[PDB]
Parts: sequence; structure tokens; C-alpha cells
Amino acid sequence: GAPATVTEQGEDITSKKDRGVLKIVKRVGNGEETPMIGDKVYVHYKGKLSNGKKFDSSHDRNEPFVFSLGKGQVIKAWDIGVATMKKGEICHLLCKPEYAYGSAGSLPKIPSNATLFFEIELLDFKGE
Ligand SMILES: COc1ccc(OCCN2CC[C@H]3CCC[C@@H](C2=O)N3S(=O)(=O)c2ccc3ncsc3c2)cc1OC
Repeated sequence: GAPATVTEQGEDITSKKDRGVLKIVKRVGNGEETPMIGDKVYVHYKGKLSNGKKFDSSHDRNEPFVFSLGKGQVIKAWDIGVATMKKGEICHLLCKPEYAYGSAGSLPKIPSNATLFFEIELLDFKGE
């Protein structure tokens, strides 16, 4: 399925080239501009654990998830991955725990040492 495919066929987008964050572009977005540090970014997403369980979805809430890029308001994989996206792009990200919740995990659903799968759509980005 999609998690296996990004694991086996994804591109390493980390600066360290340690394969901690792998990406596949599923829908090409608009133009050539990606957001910059500090921009307010609006995304839709769904996350799955490696046991197949969905652990989160903005779609199911009927509102986007909004954060300021590059400020550690989200897991490292998201700051790195969303920074590579164009407006309107949909991607898959496969996130090793060192770029996610590490040994701590995150209650109630994310265990220790969890590799996470996300589908992310970049809806919009704007400077404040
Ligand atoms: C500074 O480094 C951190 C920053 C934030 C952080 O957690 C809070 C931010 N955060 C929660 C929002 C959501 C979408 C952005 C992605 C992700 C998220 O980052 N979740 S998640 O999908 O991995 C997630 C994580 C836990 C969770 N529990 C119930 S639903 C749910 C969803 C954790 C951090 O280190 C572990």
C-alpha cells in the first residue's frame, strides 16, 4: 500500500541524508514557490501508524491545520517536508521516529519509537 511504497520508493529530503524523512509527490502543485520560514501554512492531512491505524485527520474535523513553518510547532518531519511543497501539492511523507515523536511517543495514540505515514495537502501559505 501507500506506506510501503513511500518506504521503498520515496526520496530522502533530509539535510543529513539519513533517510529519516522520505517523500513522494502525489499531486503536483502550482508554480515553483515553496513557503518560507515563519509563514502561516494551511494544510489538510491524515496520519497512519505502522500498524495500519489512522491516528489523526484534519479532513474529519472539517478545518485545516494551521501552523507557522520552521518554528518547531510541529514534528521535525513536517517542518522539513512542508517546506518542500508547492501550493496545491499533495505528498506522502514517511517519518522515522527521530523526525517525529522519538522514544517518548505521544498519548493517546502514538507509541514509542513509531514510524509515521502522512498524506499532506498544502492548501495555502502566507507571510504575516
Ligand atoms: C518541537 O517538536 C515538536 C513539536 C510539536 C509536537 O507535537 C505537537 C504538534 N503536532 C500535533 C498536530 C498534528 C499535525 C502536525 C504534526 C503533528 C504535530 O507536530 N501532529 S500529529 O498528526 O503527528 C498528531 C500527534 C498526536 C496526536 N494525538 C491525538 S491526534 C494527534 C496527532 C511534537 C514535537 O516533538 C515531538
